[PDB]
Amino acid sequence: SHTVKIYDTCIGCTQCVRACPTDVLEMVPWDGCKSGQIASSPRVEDCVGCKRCETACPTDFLSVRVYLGAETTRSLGLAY
Amino acid sequence: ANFIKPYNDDPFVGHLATPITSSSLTRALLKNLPAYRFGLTPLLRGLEIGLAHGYFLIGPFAQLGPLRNSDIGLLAGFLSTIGLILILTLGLTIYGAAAFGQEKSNGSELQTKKSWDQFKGGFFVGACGSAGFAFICLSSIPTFAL
Amino acid sequence: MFLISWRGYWQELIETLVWAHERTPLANLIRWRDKPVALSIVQARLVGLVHFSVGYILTYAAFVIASTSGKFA
Amino acid sequence: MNDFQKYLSTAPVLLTLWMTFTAGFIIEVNRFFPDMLGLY
Amino acid sequence: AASFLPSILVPLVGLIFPAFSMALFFLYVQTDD
Amino acid sequence: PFPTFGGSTGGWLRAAEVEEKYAITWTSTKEQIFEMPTGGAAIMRNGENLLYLARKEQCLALSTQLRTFKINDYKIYRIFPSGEVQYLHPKDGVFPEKVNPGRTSVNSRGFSIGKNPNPASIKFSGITTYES
Amino acid sequence: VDLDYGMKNSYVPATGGDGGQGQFGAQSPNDWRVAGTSPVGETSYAGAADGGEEPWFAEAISTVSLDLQKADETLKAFTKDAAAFKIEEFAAEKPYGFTSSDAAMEELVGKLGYSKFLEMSTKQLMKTWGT
Amino acid sequence: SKNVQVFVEKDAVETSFAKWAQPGHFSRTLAKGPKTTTWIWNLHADAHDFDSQTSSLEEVSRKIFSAHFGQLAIIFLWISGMHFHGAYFSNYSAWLTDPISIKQSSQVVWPIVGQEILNADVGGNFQGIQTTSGWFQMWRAEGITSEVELYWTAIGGLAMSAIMLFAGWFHYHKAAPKLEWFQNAESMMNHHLAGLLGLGCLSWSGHQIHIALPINKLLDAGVSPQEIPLPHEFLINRDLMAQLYPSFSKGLAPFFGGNWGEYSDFLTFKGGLNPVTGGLWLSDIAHHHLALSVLFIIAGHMYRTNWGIGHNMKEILEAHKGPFTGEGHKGLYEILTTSWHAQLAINLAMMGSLSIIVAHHMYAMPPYPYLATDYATQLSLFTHHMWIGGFCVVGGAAHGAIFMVRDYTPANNYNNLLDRVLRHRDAIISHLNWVCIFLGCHAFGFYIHNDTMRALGRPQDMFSDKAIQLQPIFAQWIQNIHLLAPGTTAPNALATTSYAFGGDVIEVGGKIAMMPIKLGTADFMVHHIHAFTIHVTVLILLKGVLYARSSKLIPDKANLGFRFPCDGPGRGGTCQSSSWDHVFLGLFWMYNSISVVIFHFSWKMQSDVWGTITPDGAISHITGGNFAQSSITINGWLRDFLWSQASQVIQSYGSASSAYGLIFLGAHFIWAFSLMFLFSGRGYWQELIESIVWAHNKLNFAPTIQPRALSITQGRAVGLAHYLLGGIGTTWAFFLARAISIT
Ligand code: CLA
Ligand code: CLA
Ligand code: CLA
Ligand code: CLA
Ligand code: CLA
Ligand code: CLA
Ligand SMILES: CC1=C(/C=C/C(C)=C/C=C/C(C)=C/C=C/C=C(C)/C=C/C=C(C)/C=C/C2=C(C)CCCC2(C)C)C(C)(C)CCC1
Ligand SMILES: CC1=C(C/C=C(\C)CCC[C@H](C)CCC[C@H](C)CCCC(C)C)C(=O)c2ccccc2C1=O
Ligand code: SF4
Repeated sequence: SHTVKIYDTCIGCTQCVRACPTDVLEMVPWDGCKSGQIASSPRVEDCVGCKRCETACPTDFLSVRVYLGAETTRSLGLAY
Repeated sequence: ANFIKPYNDDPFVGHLATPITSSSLTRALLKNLPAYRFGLTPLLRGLEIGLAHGYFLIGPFAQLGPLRNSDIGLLAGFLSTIGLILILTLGLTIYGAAAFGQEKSNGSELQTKKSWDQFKGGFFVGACGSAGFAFICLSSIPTFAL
Repeated sequence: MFLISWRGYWQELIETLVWAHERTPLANLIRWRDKPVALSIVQARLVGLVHFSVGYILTYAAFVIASTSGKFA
Repeated sequence: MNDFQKYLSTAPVLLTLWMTFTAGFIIEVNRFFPDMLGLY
Repeated sequence: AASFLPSILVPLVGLIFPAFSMALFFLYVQTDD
Repeated sequence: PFPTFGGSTGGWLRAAEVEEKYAITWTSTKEQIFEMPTGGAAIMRNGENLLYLARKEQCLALSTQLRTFKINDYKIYRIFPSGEVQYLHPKDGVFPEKVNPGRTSVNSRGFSIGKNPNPASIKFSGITTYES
Repeated sequence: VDLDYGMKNSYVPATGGDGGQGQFGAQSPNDWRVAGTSPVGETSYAGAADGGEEPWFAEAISTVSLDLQKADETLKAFTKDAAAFKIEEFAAEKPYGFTSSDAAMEELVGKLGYSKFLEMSTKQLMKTWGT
Repeated sequence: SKNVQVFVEKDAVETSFAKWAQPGHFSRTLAKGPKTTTWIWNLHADAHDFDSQTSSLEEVSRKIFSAHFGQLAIIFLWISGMHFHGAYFSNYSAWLTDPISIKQSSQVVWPIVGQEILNADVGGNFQGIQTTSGWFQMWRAEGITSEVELYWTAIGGLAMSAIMLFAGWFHYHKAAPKLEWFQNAESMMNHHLAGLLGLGCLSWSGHQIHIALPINKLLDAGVSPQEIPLPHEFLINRDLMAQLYPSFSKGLAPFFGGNWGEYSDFLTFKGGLNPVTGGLWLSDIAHHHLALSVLFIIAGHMYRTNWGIGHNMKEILEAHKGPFTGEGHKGLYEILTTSWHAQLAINLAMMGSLSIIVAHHMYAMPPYPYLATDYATQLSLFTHHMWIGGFCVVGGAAHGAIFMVRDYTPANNYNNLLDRVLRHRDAIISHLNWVCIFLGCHAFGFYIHNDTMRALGRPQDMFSDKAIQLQPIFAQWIQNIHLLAPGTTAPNALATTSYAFGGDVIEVGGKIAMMPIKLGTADFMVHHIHAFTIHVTVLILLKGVLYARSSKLIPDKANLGFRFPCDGPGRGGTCQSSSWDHVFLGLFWMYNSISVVIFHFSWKMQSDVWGTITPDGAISHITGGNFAQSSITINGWLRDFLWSQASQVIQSYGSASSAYGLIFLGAHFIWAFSLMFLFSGRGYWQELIESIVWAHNKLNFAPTIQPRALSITQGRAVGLAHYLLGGIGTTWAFFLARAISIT
């Protein structure tokens, strides 16, 4: 459904993965930052488009960007 | 005593067993209604439903329509009812096409194309005929006086 | 209505209506093939602007015509 | 005193006082020189 | 007579035509080619 | 192993029976009252507990509440109409907020957000700048 | 367990503007567009639940559930690869008197259950398997 | 020891001006300092939210008690000013002598900039603004007579204001009560229901029986105000009272004995309205308060305190449970004794509801001398109290929601009434939605149907008293019941409680005070519209309370708070999903509801009640009875009401009513101004600000407190505020200007 992309400016603060309401983001090993960790979006099929993740990023400009797109039952948050 | 319990003993389903939802009265009435009754063929189900709805529809038009005070008011009311029945029948036809498709197999399941078509046909006949019956009845009203 | 009221409120209300239709006997027989949902953010803006615009033009159109014709014609 | 003066130095308070003064002087000018649409 | 045309066409244009058109659109948007 | 609840009109609907359904499980050391996302209050059982919901978010919301009770053994599954089940969370056994060796990066662009291509350049291509 | 059951759906990702099937598929294999209620003694949604004497509330009769025993299997299957990576690393770090990966797994999971096994660092594992 | 005791902490907070110089001290976040303009706005928006400023109920409670003293002080100063202005800037004396001709005025404008035009020739060799609050009538009923007395009550008011302010300081800085003291509901109710209300009524009855009644009788008879004996004289010389009421001769002997009948001279159940003044008989009012006093005092002895006898509210609440309601009312006591928001909800709703009742009962049964004939005052009071009520009711709902989000605890509420309500919320909201649609389609449809029919030249097909008719049969029936009550179901009464139900036309000064108000098809149509408006308001507000903590869309709304902008652009859009936003939308509907009600009052009265009657029986209503056949269509309201009754404001220039014209225009402007906040978004504004800041920077200067755009929530608030001010303001001027003329 929606598209979430992570950029090299990430600092591995883990704040984004701790804010997702649907477990779409994970922290994976990396060497480009001091923390030695980067964020990934393995399960974008469950993204609802809340953008809470973006609100949590501390980088000058979001290192995590959510681009809204095709809509499915899951993305539209339909319990019915 | 608790008169409200989880439906079907499932504490997580979105429904509750209230006196209104599950009382002998409600169960009995719904079981014997033409729509859910057992044994009725698709055509007969439609017929009963149509007979019921056509009889009460002639009233509103006949007593409150544009030509209510005219001598031909009842006739006009009948025509108006027939028009409404046609509109509703179009809806039924269209619904069936979209919901069921083009070729069916199960058969005798109100929820199939063939069965739905039969159901629709019954409704039309029953409704129009019922409206006609009301016309005959409303032509001369009994005072039931001895 | 479309301009001041936004989606959240309406979406929640529509959800309740869905529950009702699915739980009301007789009507349960008929069901939708396109899930009922609230209008989108941009859609509401467009719908509202159109309603505002159409009303704006129509009301003045009547005034400019009836006032002029009613007095000088 | 020092603290109270600081409160009196807050933005809202100072604005009100200044505007009251400005309004007053304008009103007073019109009281003594009234009805002017030009410098005579 | 042409004078009768207003009373024969208006009923069709404002009632029959719109209905069939709407029905067709519904059938078109509810179909899965 | 269902927790003690008296029922609500905010439970699951047909989609749960014809499209897809979810389920969360956890273990408790005491019987305590929690608030369910559907609406209302329920009492968990002293031991295993299972509850069904219609959305993953509803399940994960409850997990947050569970963490307050110091319960961190929750598991979430998706049950399809045919009976197939998918284990969803914690997927690898380790919560996502904790780096676990063995997880690969996905959807990562190796440049600042400002280095994406210009829209005009990719015209009549079908791709987007952020996917280019 | 068909780990691809969800992925095997009718959804077809579009060119641009779609994340894709993701990790567990984007949509249910089954179509939600089923029919409505049916008369007593009839069924509508294919493998639907008979409403008995209350066909009007048939949709409220659950037929989809999770077997606790089956639940264990799905947990193991979907986390098989992770377990493999974990044990592999443990093996690489010169295990004391090592035997076979599988054997080690059984021994290491006999203790520390399975969930605990998945959440333990190779170092902790080696300490645990010192014996 | 004793269950009910007084616990107070001495010297709790030091009095100093240090915190005054540290704006934002109350908040941890704001205290750090200003970095953007948002800090300024937040300072003012979080000033009185004590729950967020402290985590101890005792502290929050202490602040509330003291803050209340502050409001009381302000109220006292307000009343004091009014009496003073009525002593030094009014024509009360002249009006007192000739109430029918002289017009009430208590405000005078300085002769600056032609504003003097606003000083009208009210009468009595006096020029000022015609006030419409009804002070003169009240003072006459009390028996003021002089302006010296008004001065003294003003001084008393100032003194009282000071005492209250001291009390606030004292009970917060020097003697602050502890939480245990506050949590004594039974005692509080006993004291407030027997002391505040019971003793209050009894005391008032004393004034009315010994001072007001006698003086007013003399005034009505014709005695010149100067010739009426001073109040103290009546209190001392029993003989004087005996002359007026021939029972004081017997003294209090009849009272101690059981012969209360002898006091029938001043305690009566006459009913109806005094023919001379057009107001309720004071004798009846005196008996009213006396009777109420006894009732309240008795009621104040129902709850247990420190002597065993009495009721414990907890026990009463818990016992009331049934087969369909689980644990029943268990848990409510704790909620109402541990949550200020919950208490405010109930109290605020009831207070607002009372105001609406006051509005209805105070016009049908005019309570003051020479009030009914003053159409301006009557209209002003009805509308004023109708509004105050609407706001308060919506406020109750708001605080109810704040409770659910901040104080509700699942543990303390298991299978109680509250829990069960939140467990079938979908059903409640779904049904109410339908009810609203049903009512709205049918009620408003009637009007649209009629408009179409009249325009198509088919008047015989309209829903009118001359065609298809929809008569209010039930209401017509109740009216008859009330009309025939005197002498039957109410044997000892002498007349109808109100002439509205039926009776004769009471006229004072050639003007109609009250007349039977009849109900027909038009009334049916409007009443049902009122139902629709109120029902929709409840839907929005109730939905907010029930879905405050969670929803299918946002399962964790509680954590987000009571006032969050949204959850995001996802889920199709989650804008305005907070409970605060529901209150925001509810206020708009409350505005609509009240507006229609006040308009109904204005047109109905000016058409079927108010007017003049000749010496013989010829009644000429102000508008001429147009309500019956014109209020059945929307065009009628636009033409026969708004367009026609607005001729006064639009033509007020050059007169003492010019102010209303200017305000009418100003209000329209503010209403429109608000629409820019209600339709736009923060994004556009923030970007515009960026460009503007560029200019300032280009000239080497820019504020350190970086300029930022108003928050999403504040934008909505600013819009609603201006919208309400503008709309209400417009009607305010419209009504007042029209009323001045009709009077
Ligand atoms: C004149 C402007 C206007 C109108 C007509 C409406 C209409 C409505 N608002 Mg609304 N609203 C408005 C302005 C308006 N709003 C504004 C400015 C705001 C901002 C505060 C809101 C905020 C708002 C909220 C927050 C809520 C509403 C709700 C409602 C609905 C009430 C239910 C009802 O009576 O249905 C009847 C609707 C009618 C328009 C009646 C007239 C229609 C005819 C006369 C009846 C017969 C027509 C028939 C059905 C079809 C004819 C066929 C042919 C014409 C094609 C209704 C749709 C409530 C709602 O949805 O709950 C139900 C609700 O919660 N409004
Ligand atoms: C919504 C309010 C409303 C109502 C009640 C009416 C009523 C009426 N209109 Mg009118 N009209 C309205 C709005 C309304 N109008 C609006 C908004 C417009 C503008 C578009 C018009 C334009 C209009 C025209 C142009 C004409 C009328 C006409 C009529 C009359 C014919 C009635 C008819 O044929 O209905 C038929 C009704 C039905 C078939 C069904 C009625 C609904 C049923 C009774 C509900 C039953 C519910 C049931 C109790 C549920 C429980 C069941 C359980 C116990 C088993 C009637 C007096 C005609 C006329 O002669 O005027 C007098 C006419 O020519 N109307
Ligand atoms: C151009 C479009 C058009 C036309 C020609 C008409 C024509 C008519 N309308 Mg009307 N209407 C329209 C649009 C139109 N309407 C719209 C858009 C609305 C919504 C606002 C309404 C709402 C409306 C109401 C509420 C009412 C009418 C009524 C009437 C009838 C009054 C005259 C008469 O003798 O009644 C007396 C009636 C008769 C003599 C009966 C005539 C025979 C009927 C019409 C046969 C209909 C069969 C038709 C083929 C079925 C359609 C099939 C479908 C596939 C299209 C007349 C037939 C009134 C009426 O009585 O309705 C019937 C009435 O109450 N109209
Ligand atoms: C509800 C309270 C109330 C209200 C609304 C009014 C309103 C009015 N009174 Mg009135 N009055 C009141 C109570 C009230 N009074 C009381 C209780 C008394 C008894 C003391 C009086 C005694 C009184 C007299 C004796 C007179 C008025 C007059 C007036 C009119 C002119 C007001 C004025 O001075 O303008 C001009 C305003 C000023 C000169 C004040 C200057 C503005 C100050 C400096 C701004 C405030 C500074 C700010 C708070 C700084 C903050 C510091 C921080 C510590 C808080 C006006 C209609 C006058 C009038 O009608 O004359 C015809 C007049 O002569 N009143
Ligand atoms: C019989 C005793 C008594 C009386 C008269 C009151 C009266 C009042 N209480 Mg109260 N209270 C009492 C006992 C009493 N309480 C007890 C025992 C408790 C503890 C359980 C409380 C706890 C309490 C709280 C927690 C609060 C109140 C509040 C209030 C006020 C409500 C606002 C109102 O109606 O304004 C009416 C206003 C007036 C009538 C103005 C006059 C007020 C003075 C104080 C009356 C005192 C008597 C007076 C001097 C007459 C003496 C008679 C003499 C002339 C012969 C009101 C003044 C609220 C408030 O706002 O307090 C500030 C509030 O929050 N009370
Ligand atoms: C008994 C009355 C009463 C009391 C004690 C409270 C108390 C409270 N309310 Mg509440 N409320 C009430 C009535 C009341 N309310 C009513 C009637 C409504 C419906 C409109 C509301 C709606 C409401 C909302 C929606 C919210 C509160 C909140 C709050 C809390 C913080 C208030 C705050 O931010 O202070 C600061 C106070 C202000 C900034 C108000 C200043 C006045 C503004 C600027 C409007 C002035 C209009 C003015 C009269 C127009 C003059 C025109 C002229 C210029 C020409 C506090 C516990 C807030 C909260 O967070 O609760 C926890 C919150 O979100 N209340
Ligand atoms: C309220 C209520 C109720 C209900 C009621 C109702 C709702 C009723 C209805 C009724 C109805 C609604 C009925 C109907 C009827 C119908 C009819 C009776 C019909 C008939 C028809 C016929 C007989 C035939 C026709 C025809 C045809 C078929 C075709 C051909 C032609 C002809 C004509 C032959 C009761 C009492 C139960 C109880 C209480 C509650
Ligand atoms: C009322 C309202 C709705 C609900 C309005 C709805 C659902 C409109 C429904 C009625 C319209 C007329 C569609 C009805 C179409 C018919 C069912 C026929 C369709 C036939 C198809 C073939 C097209 C929103 O979704 C919304 C979203 C965001 C901000 C404000 C609002 C808002 O104010
Ligand atoms: S937009 Fe929401 S669901 Fe998607 S990754 Fe961010 S927080 Fe998770």
